[PDB]
Amino acid sequence: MIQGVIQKIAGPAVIAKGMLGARMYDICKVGEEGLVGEIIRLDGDTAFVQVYEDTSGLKVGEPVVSTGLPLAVELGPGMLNGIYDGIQRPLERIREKTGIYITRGVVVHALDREKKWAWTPMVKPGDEVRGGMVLGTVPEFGFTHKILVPPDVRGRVKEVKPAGEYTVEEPVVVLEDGTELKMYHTWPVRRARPVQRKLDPNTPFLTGMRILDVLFPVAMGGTAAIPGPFGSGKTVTQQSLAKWSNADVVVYVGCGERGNEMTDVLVEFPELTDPKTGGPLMHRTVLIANTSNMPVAAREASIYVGVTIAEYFRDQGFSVALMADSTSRWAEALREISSRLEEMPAEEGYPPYLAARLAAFYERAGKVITLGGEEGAVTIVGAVSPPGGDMSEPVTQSTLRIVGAFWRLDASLAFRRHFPAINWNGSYSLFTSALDPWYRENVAEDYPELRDAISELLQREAGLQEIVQLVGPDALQDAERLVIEVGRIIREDFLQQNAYHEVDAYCSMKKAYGIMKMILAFYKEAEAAIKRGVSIDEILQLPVLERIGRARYVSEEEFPAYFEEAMKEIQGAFKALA
Amino acid sequence: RRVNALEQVVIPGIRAQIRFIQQVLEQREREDTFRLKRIKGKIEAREAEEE
Amino acid sequence: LLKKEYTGITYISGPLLFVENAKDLAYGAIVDIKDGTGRVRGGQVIEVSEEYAVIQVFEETTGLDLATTSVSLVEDVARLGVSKEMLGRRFNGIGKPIDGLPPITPEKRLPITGLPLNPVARRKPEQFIQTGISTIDVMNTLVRGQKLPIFSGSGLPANEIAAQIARQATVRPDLSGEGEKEEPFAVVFAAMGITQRELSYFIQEFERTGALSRSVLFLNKADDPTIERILTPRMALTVAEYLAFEHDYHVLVILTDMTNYCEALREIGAAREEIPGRRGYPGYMYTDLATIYERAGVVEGKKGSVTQIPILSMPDDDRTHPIPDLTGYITEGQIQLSRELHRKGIYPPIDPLPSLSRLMNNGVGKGKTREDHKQVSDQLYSAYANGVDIRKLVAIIGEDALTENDRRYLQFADAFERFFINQGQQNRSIEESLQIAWALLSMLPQGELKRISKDHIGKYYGQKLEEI
Ligand SMILES: Nc1ncnc2c1ncn2[C@@H]1O[C@H](COP(=O)(O)OP(=O)(O)O)[C@@H](O)[C@H]1O
Ligand SMILES: [Mg+2]
Repeated sequence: MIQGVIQKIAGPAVIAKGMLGARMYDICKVGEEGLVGEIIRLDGDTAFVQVYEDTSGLKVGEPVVSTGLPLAVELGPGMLNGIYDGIQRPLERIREKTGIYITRGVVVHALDREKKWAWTPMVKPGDEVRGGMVLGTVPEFGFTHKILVPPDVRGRVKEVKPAGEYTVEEPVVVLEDGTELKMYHTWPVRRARPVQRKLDPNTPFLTGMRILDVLFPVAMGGTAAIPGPFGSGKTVTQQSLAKWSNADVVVYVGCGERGNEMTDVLVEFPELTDPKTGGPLMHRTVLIANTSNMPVAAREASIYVGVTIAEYFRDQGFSVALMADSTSRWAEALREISSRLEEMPAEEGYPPYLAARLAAFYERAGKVITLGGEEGAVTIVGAVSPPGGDMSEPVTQSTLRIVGAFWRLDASLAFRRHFPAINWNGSYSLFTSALDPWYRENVAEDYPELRDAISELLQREAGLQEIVQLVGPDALQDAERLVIEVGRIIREDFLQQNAYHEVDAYCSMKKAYGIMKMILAFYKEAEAAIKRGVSIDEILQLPVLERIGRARYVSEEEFPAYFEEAMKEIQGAFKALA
Repeated sequence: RRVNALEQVVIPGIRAQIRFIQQVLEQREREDTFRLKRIKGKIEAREAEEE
Repeated sequence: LLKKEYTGITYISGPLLFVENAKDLAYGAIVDIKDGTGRVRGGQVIEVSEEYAVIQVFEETTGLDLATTSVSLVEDVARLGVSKEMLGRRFNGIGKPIDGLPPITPEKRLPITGLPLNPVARRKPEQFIQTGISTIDVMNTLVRGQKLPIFSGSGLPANEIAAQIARQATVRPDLSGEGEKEEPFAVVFAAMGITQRELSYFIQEFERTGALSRSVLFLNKADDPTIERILTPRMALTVAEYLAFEHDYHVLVILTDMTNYCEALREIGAAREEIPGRRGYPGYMYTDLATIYERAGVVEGKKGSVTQIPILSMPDDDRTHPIPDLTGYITEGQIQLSRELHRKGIYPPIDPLPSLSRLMNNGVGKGKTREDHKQVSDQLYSAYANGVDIRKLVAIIGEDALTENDRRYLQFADAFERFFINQGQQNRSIEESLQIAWALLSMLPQGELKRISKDHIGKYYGQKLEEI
């Protein structure tokens, strides 16, 4: 292939000469250690290479070799229950060869080449196959892995291997033209995987949190963004989603964050239980980790690797959920590379093409009909870390123009330990109107009316909160004081949720429905009893308040018995009340 | 009541808004200075293309 | 080993100088610059190319000339010679002794930039440290392997708090039944941009405590070259990593006034005509700070640990300044001091609301300290927040529109700010602090403790105040 030598080294950027014939966005091996690079600019006889590894100690004159292929991942059996770096290398295999420190120049295979998989054929000689069809099945941790034809391969089957145990690199189907199909294939990370059609989402994505699943729902093919200041709850919210959501496969992308969180995920998850199959929680999870002290240029590649794996598991008919820990670090990596390229910054130092990249990343989500005729969906939840809580910085503004849901966090709620600290006034969701037919069939026919009543109460409470602070809480009439107290009850008893409690960490839909029924029944009884002349402070001393307060700590199996006792005590106490 | 309300609420918010606007304007001026430096560098580099 | 010199200097301007034929200088190497008078300067290669190599000088470039200056290579990577005998010594940040004693004999020579720790090789920090401060040990508890900075103002006594924490730190193995022995403790103290009046205080405190026999001090003064301020924390972290992961020490690293480090980094970045960030600071501070903070933690299969307590002064007490903002995104919590509490004589002036500890939930609980800790912390936070809100309401309206419930909450707030926070130079155990916390919670009636389960309010509730 095309081979050259290093001409200039400056930071993470290397300029090589003699590279006449190299193509844009191909993968190069730089130096005697074979560091992985990528071409981003061609100029005469020279080429501009960004390096995904540390460039310290390099010297001018070392060889540079081009591979002639773009950045691609390996897709096949063996990716579940694994942790990878930014360019899909197993860290647990790097450790056994290097030690407790990560060093450059290590080459490992993405899929284990020595494990035996139980092959089960599905096609016979004489059949004609196309892109996306199923050649066979291979068992995995409870799932059934389908061997898919590569999207750009078509032909007629000549022979099929019989049932047995083989490695991933042994050909199982040979086509008529001599093309050999294996259990794995490679796909460039910057190209979207084709589909037949895209469908409108109509089913909710149950996250396990009351405020997100009730007030601002997200659909099974939608996207959401969760901006917030430091110490606000973005990571705990995304790990709770990983633990408790109803997705089949969860892909976690830690672009440029702390290294202790990955240790927490690696330790806790093998001991937890998968909600919908009873196995260990780590059997359905794929981790891509690129910490903050890892090389900067690898932050960009990890996002593409994660979204490509999520797209691959979509083509098998699964429902996949994707979490990105921070996209601001990806923006910073783009800024650093553009600064090395001596390009003109647009705003805040960011390159002018940031919005195009962000739009291209978020567009890969949605509910589709796969090439094989199945149905799958991918949801993308991306966290944004604005500098100093400023919501006007370009990363947030470019994100708000494409996402369908916006979960805004507040530092004021985080200071007073009111978690999940979602600002219910600044947040919105555009999927609420399309999920109502599902709600009317699956929980109750009057659920949207109850939700609207709760939203109206919160709006009235927010309206009175401007009056109370500077006029005095005593100046309000009895109805207004009752509204204030009911709003406080809603805020403290329903919206609030503790992610570390043994019971409160997960909440079903019917439990939340019962809680809203309790709160609104209490409000109706109180507003009826106020007309009888009862003083407000006597109502705040009613013993039934503690029943509503302790309701969210009741377990899922014990909740229906508690609910009827509350539905009797609420009427009884207010009947005996003067 | 009005005296306390003004002194403890109204003034600090205005002061914070002023302090925010000043930083924004200073940042824009600094970016302008950087761009002027780059264009001066290009101007000086142009004259040496054929001496 | 032979030495090679280069004399083809072609351009000197500011901190940079260009060498013409230096094609065999590695990127990031350390060079040794000599002028005509024999004075020797240091420098680092920041860019290498076929036409020339760019070298920045660690200090000023006065006296250099193109006729007599020569550049000599030292090593391809900046390294520090470490040894187990460095304990009790003092160094000037660049690595030379300033205690007057002969230099050390290095066992190994380690790169000062370090290497990232593999997330697979890490393990969870779970060992709780008793510091003797109620506002820390109960509500912002510190775990071995945590990086917990202190956010301070200008005139606030952050350094006294750091010294008190260094004096009173203990691990309490009896609460978990982990024997009686102590795996040896060590302190690594690094000062960047410190003044003599302040440095004398730390020196005298260490001498009075007697902890100087197990401590290593790196001292960078205000008149030292600005580049030596950048290198100072890296060598301290290299020594701490070496000790902890090759000799099983439990080290504690204190970095003082990292605002000086950030201003030095801004100077160095602006000296090379780069695109600036939020307030003139370089746009790559996040990576540079992450390469310092992320070196602490605990490693699977090893007994040692590294604990970091950085100190930084907030400019104009602004929490949205780039330095505290970028520090918050990396470190695992922070302890913020309050000027209002310091004004009324409360010591230490730790403010509970903006303070945070992220590793609390896995270092306390059943079998670690006791069962009721986590719920007591939440109840204290909620009740104190309500008290602060009601007090804020009072200052505008007045003390006439308050229900007895609000009066109880104000009583809780003003009793808390006295009895719990202000402790002076005392050394409180965890049991004493939790007893005081349960005493304060007794002032509120039973039905309002929604955060605490009914078993615990049936057990510990009802104790009276004991400041008699
Ligand atoms: N639902 C929750 N329940 C309890 N604590 C929470 C919750 N969400 C966030 N926290 C608290 O927030 C702290 C850190 O928040 P984090 O997720 O790190 O925010 P960020 O990632 O933006 O820094 C944790 O120590 C945790 O105690
Ligand atoms: Mg986080």
